[PDB]
Formats: sequence, C-alpha cells, structure tokens
Amino acid sequence: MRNIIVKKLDVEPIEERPTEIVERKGLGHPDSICDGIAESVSRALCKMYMEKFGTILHHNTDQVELVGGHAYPKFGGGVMVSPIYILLSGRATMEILDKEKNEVIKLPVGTTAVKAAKEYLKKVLRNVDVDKDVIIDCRIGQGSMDLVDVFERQKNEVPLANDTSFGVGYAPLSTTERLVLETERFLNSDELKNEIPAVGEDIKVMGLREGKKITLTIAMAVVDRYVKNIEEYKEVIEKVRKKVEDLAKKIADGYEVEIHINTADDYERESVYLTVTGTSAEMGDDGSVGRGNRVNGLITPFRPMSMEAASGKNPVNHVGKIYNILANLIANDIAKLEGVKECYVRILSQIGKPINEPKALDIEIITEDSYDIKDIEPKAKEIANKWLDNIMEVQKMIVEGKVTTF
Amino acid sequence: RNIIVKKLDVEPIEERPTEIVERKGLGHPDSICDGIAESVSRALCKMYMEKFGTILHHNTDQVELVGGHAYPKFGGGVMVSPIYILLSGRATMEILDKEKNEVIKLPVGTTAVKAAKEYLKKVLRNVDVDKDVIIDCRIGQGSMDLVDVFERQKNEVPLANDTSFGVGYAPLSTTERLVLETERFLNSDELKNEIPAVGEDIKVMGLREGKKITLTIAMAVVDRYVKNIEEYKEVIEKVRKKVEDLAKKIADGYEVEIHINTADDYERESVYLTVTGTSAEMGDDGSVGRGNRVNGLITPFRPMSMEAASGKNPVNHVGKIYNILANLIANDIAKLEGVKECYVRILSQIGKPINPKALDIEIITEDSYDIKDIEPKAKEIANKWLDNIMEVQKMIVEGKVTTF
Repeated sequence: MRNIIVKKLDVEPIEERPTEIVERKGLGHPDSICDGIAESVSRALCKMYMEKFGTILHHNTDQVELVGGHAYPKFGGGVMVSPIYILLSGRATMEILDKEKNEVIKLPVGTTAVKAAKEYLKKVLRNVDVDKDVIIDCRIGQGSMDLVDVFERQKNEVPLANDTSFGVGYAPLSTTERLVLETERFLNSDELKNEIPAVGEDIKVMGLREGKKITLTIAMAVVDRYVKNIEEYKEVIEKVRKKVEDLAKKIADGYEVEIHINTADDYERESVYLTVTGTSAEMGDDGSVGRGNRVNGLITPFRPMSMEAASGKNPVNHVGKIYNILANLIANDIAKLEGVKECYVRILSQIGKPINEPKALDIEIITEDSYDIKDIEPKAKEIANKWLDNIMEVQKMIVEGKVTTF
Repeated sequence: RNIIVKKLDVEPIEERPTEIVERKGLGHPDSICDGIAESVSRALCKMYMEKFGTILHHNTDQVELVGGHAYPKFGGGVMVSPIYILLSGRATMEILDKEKNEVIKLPVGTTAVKAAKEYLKKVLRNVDVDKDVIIDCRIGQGSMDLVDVFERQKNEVPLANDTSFGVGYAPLSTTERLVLETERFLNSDELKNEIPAVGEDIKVMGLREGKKITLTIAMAVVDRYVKNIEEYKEVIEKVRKKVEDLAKKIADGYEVEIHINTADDYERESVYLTVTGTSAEMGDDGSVGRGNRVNGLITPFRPMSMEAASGKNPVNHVGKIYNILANLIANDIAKLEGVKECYVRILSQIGKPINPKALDIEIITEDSYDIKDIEPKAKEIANKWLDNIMEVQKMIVEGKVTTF
C-alpha cells in the first residue's frame, strides 16, 4: 500500500494538439558536454566508493563549467589555438575517520573525477585531442565522514528522503519528440560518421509542429579537415539533409516534413558553421550543467519539466534525480499497457520517509477510446509499485549507465 | 507574420487541485550567478556604448560559483575559505585598426570584474569582498560566425543569434504571487533595516493542495545580529508574522501555513546560521540558468524555457529577448475580458530578424466567451509588441526588467 493515485485525464494528448515545440542539445553541444561530464564523474565516484566500501558515500558533482577555447577554422585543415578550459566542481566524501581503529582512509576523489571527465570527452569528441585541446581543472570540495556513518550506509537500506522534492515523467514520445531525439542520435552514430566524417558532434535539433507539418531546424558543426572549400561544405549539408529526410520517412510518415540546416550560414561570404574539432566549445560557445536536456533527453515547453539538474547528483539520496528518472521509467511501462494513449507520472517525496514511499505518486492517463480507466488502473498501480519496490535496481541502472540524465 | 492562436479547454492553474512554485532569492548561490552574469552584460553594454556608440557582440551568461567554507557562531562567526567565482562567456576582446594594422584590446576584463564585485556588494550586505570572495575571469573572444550575424543588420533589425524559444504566461496564480512577493519583501531594504539579521539567501517553496497553501522558507540568518538561540527564534517568528501579514494581503480566502527553516534542530543547536548571509559560504555551489525564469519563478506546472536570460546580450539573443517578450505579450492578453489564462511561446530561426519562426498563443477562456472574439485581439497585441521589440531591448539595458 502506497500513496499511488490513478486519474483519467480528459484532455487531448500532445500528439493531437495543434502546435508543438521540442529541442535537443546533442552530445557535442557545450551544455550537454558539461551534463555528460557531471554524470560521468558521479558514476566514477560511485564505482570508487563501492570498490572500497561496498556502498556509495555522499557527493554531488552537478557543477561543471566549460570555458570556450580559441580556434581558427579553415577549409582543409584548421588550427586549435588555445585549449578548452573545463572546471570540475561540487562536493564529495574524501577522508573517512575511524576513531575505533584510530585510522584515516583517503579516497581518490580528485584524480578519479579528472580521469572520468577526460575519458568521457575521449569517447564523444572524435576530432579532439584531449592531451592538447582540453584543460580539465578540479575544485571539488573534498569533505570528511565518520566511519560509523559509513557502516550505517553499508547496510544499504532504502535511504530516507532528506527533502520534500518531486520528479515528473511521461510516455510515449510524440512523433515530433521522437523525430528530434532520433535525428540527434543518428547524426551522432558511428555508422553515419563513417559515411560523412565532416559531421561534428555539436548537433542541436529544434522541432516545430504546426498541425501535421513538422519543421526540423538543425545546427550542425562541420569538421573543417573534411571539407576543402565552400562547395564541399554545401555538399555535406545536402547529404545530411537527405539522410534526415530518409529518417523522417521512418518516424513521421504521414506528416509534411521540412528540414533546415545551419540557417545562419552565408554561403556567399563563406560565413558558415565551420569548426576545427566539430564542437563550438572550441571557441564559439561556453557551457555548464542543467541548462539543456531533461532526463528524457529533450527540452519540452509543451510538457511538464523539472528545473532541477539531474546530472552529477547523488543517485543514492537525491530525490530530484531519482524521481525524474523513476517517473519516466514508470510512465514508459504504463504506456505499454493496452488502452493507454498518453501517461503522465508525477512523484512527490515525504521528508523523513523512505524515497520509495512518496507522499504522492500521481498517474494521469489519457485513455484510448472505448477503454475503461478502471480496467487499466490496477495494472498501472502494480507497475508503479513494482518500480518502487525495486528502487535500488533503478539506482544500479544509473551507475551502470543503463539510464540517461540528459 | 506567423502568429498562432489556440483555445485551451482545461482548468486554469488557479483551479487545478495541486501546485508547486519555487523562487531562489537574491543571496542563493544560483541567483548570485544569474545576477552577476546580468551585471557583467549590462556593464559591457555601457562600456561598448561609451566607446563606439553601439553595443558589440558578447554573451556573459556563464558564471560558476564554487562554495567557500565558514564557521558560523552566535554573535559573529568567521569565514574560513573564500568563495571562488569564475566569470566566463564570450565578448569582443579586441578590434582591428586595419589602417595601423594593429590590434586594440578592449577593457572587458576590468569592466566584468568590477561589475561582479559591485553587484555582490549590493546583494550581500555582510560579505567582505576583499577576503570572503575570489572573482576570477576567463571571458574569451567569440567566434567569427556569430559576430557577423550580430553585425549583419544591427542598424536595422538584428538577426537572431540562434534557434531558440522563450515562454511566458499570465496572470500569476495566488501561490505564484505569494512565493514571488514573499522573497521580494524579505529582501527589500525596508525589512533589512528593520531586521538586519535576515540574510539574502532566501529560498521559498509554495505547495498548494486545493485551497491550502503551505509556504516553506529557507532563510539564512546573519550570525553577527543574533546573540543566542533565543534571539534567533525571535527573528524566525518576527519574519513569520510579517509573511503572514503579507499572505493576508495576497492570499485572501486561502488557508496559509508558513514554515521557516524546517531543518533546524534547536536541541543540538544546529540552525541556519551564516556569517555572510548566504549558503555559498558553506560549500553550496551555483551557476547560471539553474534557478528562476525571467518571471522570477520556478514552475513545473507551467511551461518553461531552458534558455538562461541572464548574461545574454539584449541586442540579438532571443534566449533573453523572447522570454521577456513572451511575458509582456501574455500580460496584455490576460487583461482582455474573457481571457482567464494566457500562454505565449515564441520560436526563432537563427539568421532571421528578431521581430519569429512562430509566435504561439494559448488561451483559457472564461466559460461564457468565444475564442473567435479574443483571437483577433490577441494577434494584434502580439504584432504591436513585435513592432516595438526594440523598446523591450531598451527596458532590459535600462534594467526596467529583470532576468531572474
């Protein structure tokens, strides 16, 4: 028995509303780079804590600042003048005081964070040399903790909600949402990079739906070592446009789709989106945590959104992070239920109570025609109760990177 | 012009069963970053104007606050480790005298550092900017791509620097007004003079269930003005009565609970004491775009833009302009009889004049009104505002409107 609430939502689903706007910041976008680093550092520390204590100690590395470097793009080959400066911040448990054993145990927080951040950049930025193109600085607050408190956490019980916070999620994705998401995913896949190496990873996708007309506006950074002139630049744009048109036919078949790329380009004056490294982080743009995608990987002003930044937050006891991920997992499964058209899940914690015993879990369902919500309700409540029972499994999925925070 | 108007047949937020609203006050780490970011942007605007008569490309919407360390105590505590603040972003650092064939550097760094220091002096009465804070600066030169887009039609209508959207809505609900005005009052010079023990790091959350509003306030107390746990208690209760008085003025007809510093533990004397009036001194971090929207609120029950207005230039960054513009438009539409609620979403296309790919308007009508009577009045309001978009830019520079 939990405070789980099911209510029939008698509104039009977003899919059927007249207008929609969705944005996604791809992996190479500076803001998304920071989110990715922030979460990579958290996961790294999680693995660090478990490998010496078999549990996770308190930390929060949801603070990462990317300062744009200096660069000179040029057709055929560009120059990286001065490196990107990334500052790691936040806090983390570093030294454990054991009064009984009269011993101090210090953990490699700073070195782990720097390594984690560096290895993540290596993965997502193909045309960056992290040895020379990036500076990874660290000012993470390294705090202490009594080993008696470590012993209590080693029990690995369900943590108590230390705050009254909330999370929100929904499913399924609309056609527009799915198209914005998969466009970025595909343009950052190994398979496409191999066919069009000029496509950088700093990809920003904006989807506008008007009735059944979807307009995709893409900001795509081009790697200048793969285009020797404006002519080949134009060709990359049109090839990508074709590839995205092909993708739209697989997702939004039935819609009118327009695709626009780097609309601020001036082909004449050769004022175009050219980069040395494939990311505007090299000079054009700066970045930080929590001003991009939500945990479902989208920016959605026609859906509810938490302003809270999930990336880098403690997966153990941070309500916001856990509930936003949890809400989307619950909504996703409920959306698989026969008779469910759209599903919203809102979760609210009770401070002092276990995290998987919320003050209120609101399941709002838009039903398919001729379906009884009261037939769907018991199935929906079981799904929600199932995930809450397996709250620790959700925390595992986060550390293992099975779920996303941006 | 692509203005879209829709009827929205739902309960307005005022009538919905549940609501959650939040505001991070001036002294909150995140709001400090927003405020400094905007201070730097405005200072640079003034500097560029005085030097060339025109605003040059910049975006200083990037400030990182690394929390310091302090040791609060009744009667007066001590700062242990200074707060580290990093000023970042893009700016025109230099210009080229083609005739002399020589680079002329502009005073971006000194302007930015002084602006940040001046702002901190205003919002944190009890901080010592000489020892409690480090202000570093790594603002760099922007790329050649957007300084062109910035310049292509600066004398005409500026071209949008980017493809982004801003959102706005009106009117504010009772809970939203209460959260907003509570913070505004507790951070007014009027109250500070009456109760100097009130720090500026004030976080206010409003939770509504039906017609019951629970207002939860996290309020930093300045330890030099409280001799003991008893004087501390008096400040809590004094403020509590002040907010109750305010709630009677705003929340007429609602049950209003007011909880302050609920995490306090008087037994072990573990309360919200601070030396400087902000949690930043205690390791709380902050950055730009992590808190309030331009309406001054964090609202999961309302549409929001993730664009951080603070620090973005008022010339051609729609992330700033459209978020301000959307709220001005929504405000006027809400004045119309028959309109209960209005939502405005404005989408740009990078390369197009800032005056939109789509201007979206949703209206919740009064139960006995036609949208077709309202729709023409809406599109006119939206058009009039797009026509006078440059006056909005003026209001931002002049600081007649805030970005958080």
